[PDB]
Amino acid sequence: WHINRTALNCNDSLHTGFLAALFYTHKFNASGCPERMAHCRPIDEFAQGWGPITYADQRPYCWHYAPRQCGTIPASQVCGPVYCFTPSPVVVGTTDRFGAPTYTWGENETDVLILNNTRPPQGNWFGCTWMNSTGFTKTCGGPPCNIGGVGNNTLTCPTDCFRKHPEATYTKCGSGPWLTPRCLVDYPYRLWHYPCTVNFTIFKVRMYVGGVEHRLNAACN
Amino acid sequence: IVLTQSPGTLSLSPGERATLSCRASQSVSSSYLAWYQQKPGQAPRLLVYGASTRATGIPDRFSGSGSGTDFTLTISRLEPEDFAVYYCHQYSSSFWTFGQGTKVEIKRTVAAPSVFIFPPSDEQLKSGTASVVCLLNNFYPREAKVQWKVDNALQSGNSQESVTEQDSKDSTYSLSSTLTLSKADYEKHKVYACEVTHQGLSSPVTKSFNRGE
Amino acid sequence: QVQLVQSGAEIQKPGASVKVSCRASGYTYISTSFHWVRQAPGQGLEWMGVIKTDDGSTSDTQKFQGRLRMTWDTSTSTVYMELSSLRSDDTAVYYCVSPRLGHCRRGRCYETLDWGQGSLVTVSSASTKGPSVFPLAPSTSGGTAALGCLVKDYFPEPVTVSWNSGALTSGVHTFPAVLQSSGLYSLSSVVTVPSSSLGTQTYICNVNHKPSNTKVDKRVEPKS
Ligand SMILES: *[C@@H]1O[C@H](CO)[C@@H](O[C@@H]2O[C@H](CO)[C@@H](O[C@@H]3O[C@H](CO[C@H]4O[C@H](CO)[C@@H](O)[C@H](O)[C@@H]4O)[C@@H](O)[C@H](O[C@H]4O[C@H](CO)[C@@H](O)[C@H](O)[C@@H]4O)[C@@H]3O)[C@H](O)[C@H]2NC(C)=O)[C@H](O)[C@H]1NC(C)=O
Ligand SMILES: *[C@@H]1O[C@H](CO)[C@@H](O[C@@H]2O[C@H](CO)[C@@H](O)[C@H](O)[C@H]2NC(C)=O)[C@H](O)[C@H]1NC(C)=O
Ligand SMILES: *[C@@H]1O[C@H](CO)[C@@H](O[C@@H]2O[C@H](CO)[C@@H](O)[C@H](O)[C@H]2NC(C)=O)[C@H](O)[C@H]1NC(C)=O
Ligand SMILES: *[C@@H]1O[C@H](CO)[C@@H](O[C@@H]2O[C@H](CO)[C@@H](O)[C@H](O)[C@H]2NC(C)=O)[C@H](O)[C@H]1NC(C)=O
Ligand SMILES: *[C@@H]1O[C@H](CO)[C@@H](O)[C@H](O)[C@H]1NC(C)=O
Ligand SMILES: *[C@@H]1O[C@H](CO)[C@@H](O)[C@H](O)[C@H]1NC(C)=O
Repeated sequence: WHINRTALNCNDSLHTGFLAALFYTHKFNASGCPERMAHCRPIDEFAQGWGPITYADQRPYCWHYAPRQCGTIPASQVCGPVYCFTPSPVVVGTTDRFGAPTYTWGENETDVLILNNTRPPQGNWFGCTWMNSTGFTKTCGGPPCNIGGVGNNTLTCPTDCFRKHPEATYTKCGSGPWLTPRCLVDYPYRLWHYPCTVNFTIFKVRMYVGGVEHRLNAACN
Repeated sequence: IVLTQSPGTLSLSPGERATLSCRASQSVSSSYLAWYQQKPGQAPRLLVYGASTRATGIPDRFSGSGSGTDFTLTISRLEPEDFAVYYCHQYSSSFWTFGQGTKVEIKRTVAAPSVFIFPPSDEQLKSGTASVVCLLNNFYPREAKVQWKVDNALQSGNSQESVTEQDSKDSTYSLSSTLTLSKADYEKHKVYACEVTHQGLSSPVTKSFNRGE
Repeated sequence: QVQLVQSGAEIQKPGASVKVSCRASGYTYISTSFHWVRQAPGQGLEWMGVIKTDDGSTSDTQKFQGRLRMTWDTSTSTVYMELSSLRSDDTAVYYCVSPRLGHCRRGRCYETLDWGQGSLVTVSSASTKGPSVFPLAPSTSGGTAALGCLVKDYFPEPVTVSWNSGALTSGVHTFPAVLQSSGLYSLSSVVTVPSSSLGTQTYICNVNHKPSNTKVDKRVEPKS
């Protein structure tokens, strides 16, 4: 069945316990979250941009993480389901290198996750998020936007940054599940991939992309 | 679920391959069979879990296999640090049970003990107690029999003994035996003798002294 | 990085109670099960019981019914094992053990086990007492002699023995202590030396018993 298309190459070699949340979830230790979250800056600390927008390092829990465009990733490096965001959340499963779905839990060395993304409406999704084998959240998408501006607090925008550039909307710059610097798409594995969002509030929202209406739940802070 | 390990003692040389067995009374899923290493005075160290999955940090020369009622732990090339006690452990049923241990010791040539006897000190005699000590120094293999004789009467229930761990330089053992008497009983007799039986001695060796000489 | 941190060594009289603790640390997701297994001196490993932190549900073996009590303190992520009406054969190292998923393969995940470092509980009626140290006087000419020290009637373990303030280590054998029917321990330490050194080389055994603050530097000489 289609659960067999989940790459399940998981190895808790760092002794964190992270595989528990794939089952008996609700045990997260949020003590280190304030230190991790202090590395994320509110949008107001970035420089205003202007001029024509063109297309362009870690901590994927910050909204302003600037990802690389999605490609094809070996299934041996993935643990659990891959979610991509249209912005509505969709699951991408294992295939062979030619795109035929495969049903061996990603254990075959030819198995891959073809995440190659082109922004909707002409494409498939804005970005993707998954967990790698040792429990680190990985994300890809966009590519994010260079909005101009001067100084060392210049913003590569991977979400809706309207306040810093009028044209840097999510349709233009979205690169993953961050709808705005304060909101990310809610989905069954959000708490596993983004555990420090545990206390975010859940809002019913609507987004329009090329005139297609998306009704989704957003988790906001 | 009883876990029976075999053999009790494996006498090998460094570089040799070790194979340790675990046999269960009923069947356990591979899923829940673990092997541990334990060194004297330290806590058990997990080597393999789920029967065949090496724990992270454990060297490649350790591997587990088997299913059902029969499980095996293999060390492909023994290293000096690998001579220890090994335990299997089933955790499939919440009521955990463990094997009784396999000791992996170093193999070397037979070596006969040097035997020494020590009379009680005059300092101790004043206190009203006499301890007579028999020492067996640097022998192999570990099996040795120490018998006390007092005026040729074989003693029992009045001695205690302890044995060192295998020596890290020569792989021998040493053993100490104390015969404990009140001062009054000690002075009722003349000849105190320690008689030692060991595979490296063609016949038992006796060390003795006469009290007061 | 998971570390199960247990409380330190404890000495209790028979009939009393002991409470051993085990603090979870370094978890990103805290395990839900903690087991207690014990190992008596020179024996194998024996499972005692399990607590589920979600339920507070506890399952034990009937060998410890009435005496074993397991609890969980959710605010400090600390599990406690309380063993009442202690008997001398409850002397053992007590281990907390917590399963945790180690890996997944082909749709199924497999538990490994995190072990605490152990807590020694010693059950005895004895009172602290420093040892008496007695010489084991050398009894050849071009042979080897043995000489040593009898460290007798102390409580609790351990004592440390060195020779000539640590300058003499080769050929020294300090044997495991034995517990005597009095409740007190006794140990010997011996060294082999060239016979031709007797009466020329000074031999001193340095015995230290920190729980009673007893230090003894015993000179060991050939008997007259
Ligand atoms: C979960 O993830 C952990 C962490 O990666 C895995 O543990 C590793 O397993 C691999 C494969 O067994 C180990 O790799 C082996 O290492 C040996 C030496 O490693 C030490 O020494 C080198 C320097 O020589 C250091 O760089 C290194 O840090 C180590 O300290 C090599 O001798 C091995 O080569 C042999 O085996 C390979 C594989 O078959 C062959 O290609 C070779 O021909 C040769 O025979 C090998 O590379 C690695 O050391 C392990 N690390 C740890 C920390 O345990 C777990 O296996 C994995 N578990 C699961 C369930 O997936
Ligand atoms: C999807 O993206 C991958 C990159 O991850 C593309 O594969 C690369 O294509 C380039 C250019 O032709 C090659 O030089 C690389 O060697 C390729 N790498 C890999 C991983 O195959 C791929 O063409 C894109 N499309 C599909 C359907 O996979
Ligand atoms: C899972 O992701 C982590 C974080 O990216 C990887 O750990 C890094 O690996 C790189 C190698 O490209 C090292 O240079 C870094 O020092 C590592 N960083 C950390 C934080 O450990 C890890 O390799 C990935 N695991 C797997 C199996 O793909
Ligand atoms: C919850 O997480 C915190 C932060 O990661 C853990 O605290 C660290 O624990 C390690 C290992 O004991 C120490 O070396 C660090 O110094 C600790 N840092 C802090 C912030 O105290 C804590 O142990 C975790 N709690 C549980 C129950 O596992
Ligand atoms: C969420 O709220 C709870 C309330 O007790 C708090 O303890 C926890 O640390 C919070 N988590 C985060 C990551 O803010
Ligand atoms: C692994 O993938 C290759 C390429 O599709 C395939 O031909 C082979 O049968 C697969 N093997 C397994 C064990 O699935």
